[PDB]
Amino acid sequence: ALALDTPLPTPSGWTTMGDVAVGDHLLGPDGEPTRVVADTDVMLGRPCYVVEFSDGTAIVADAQHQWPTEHGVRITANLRAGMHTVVSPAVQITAVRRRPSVPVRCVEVDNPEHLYLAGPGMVPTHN
Repeated sequence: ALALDTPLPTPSGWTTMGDVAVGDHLLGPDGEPTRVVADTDVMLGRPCYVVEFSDGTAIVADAQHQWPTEHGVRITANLRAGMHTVVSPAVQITAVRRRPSVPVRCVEVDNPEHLYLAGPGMVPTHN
C-alpha cells in the first residue's frame, strides 16, 4: 500500500516501507514503539496516488491504502483536499492526484488503533 521509498520512523531512527520487516518496530499514534506483526510482498501494477499534506510532506500510496480522517477511515481513492489525518494541530491533506504505478507494500502493527507514523512528517496512517 505505500511506495517503497516512503520513510517510516522507528525507535532507533528511520527505515523505509521497502526495508521494514515483521518483528521490527515502527511508531504508533502516540509516538511509542509498535510492533510490525504482518506484511505484504512488494506489489506491482497497483494504481498509485500522491497525497500532499499541509506540513510540506507527501506520501505515495495505492488506491486502497487506508487513512484515519475526521470522517472515519477513508481509502486513498476517496481522500479529498481539506480532510485531516487524525489519531482521536492535525495535519491537513492539501492535494490528492494519480501518479504512475510504483511498487508498494503494506504492514500491520499491533496497537489498538492500528496506526503507524509515515513520511518525514510522521503523519498517522492506518495499517
